[PDB]
Amino acid sequence: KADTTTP
Amino acid sequence: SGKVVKFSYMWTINNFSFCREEMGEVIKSSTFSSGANDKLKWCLRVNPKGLDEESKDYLSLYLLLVSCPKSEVRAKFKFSILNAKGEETKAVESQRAYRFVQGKDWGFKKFIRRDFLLDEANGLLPDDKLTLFCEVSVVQD
Repeated sequence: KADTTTP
Repeated sequence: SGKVVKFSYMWTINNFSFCREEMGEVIKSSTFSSGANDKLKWCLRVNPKGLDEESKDYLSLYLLLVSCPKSEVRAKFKFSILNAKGEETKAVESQRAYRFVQGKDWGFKKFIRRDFLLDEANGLLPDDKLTLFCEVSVVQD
């Protein structure tokens, strides 16, 4: 699944 | 009206095998948008040698919302690489919609193996050009 580099 | 807005963006990086970015460094695309009246601006950001230690063997690829939205933004997205014929290959899809605020990114730290990409037999770096493809589907409240 997708990830993010911010909260 | 909340009508779903679909659009595609493509970006060619020259001399990709010679990019000097190391792990965690970023290449940024230009901004892009739909053909509607909202004028949300987006961009792509790519880590040629991975986001972090976990993805060190991968190209990492993210979609970011650049502009200031007037209401909540939820978007689905899909990334792929174009071969020399312009055909989409090695596609990876969000499947679900994700919430974007200004500055928020969503993507795949392990989008594609760097060693697979660099192998000329796979045809993903014609003339050492990397052409990335993104389709975005966005709904605004």
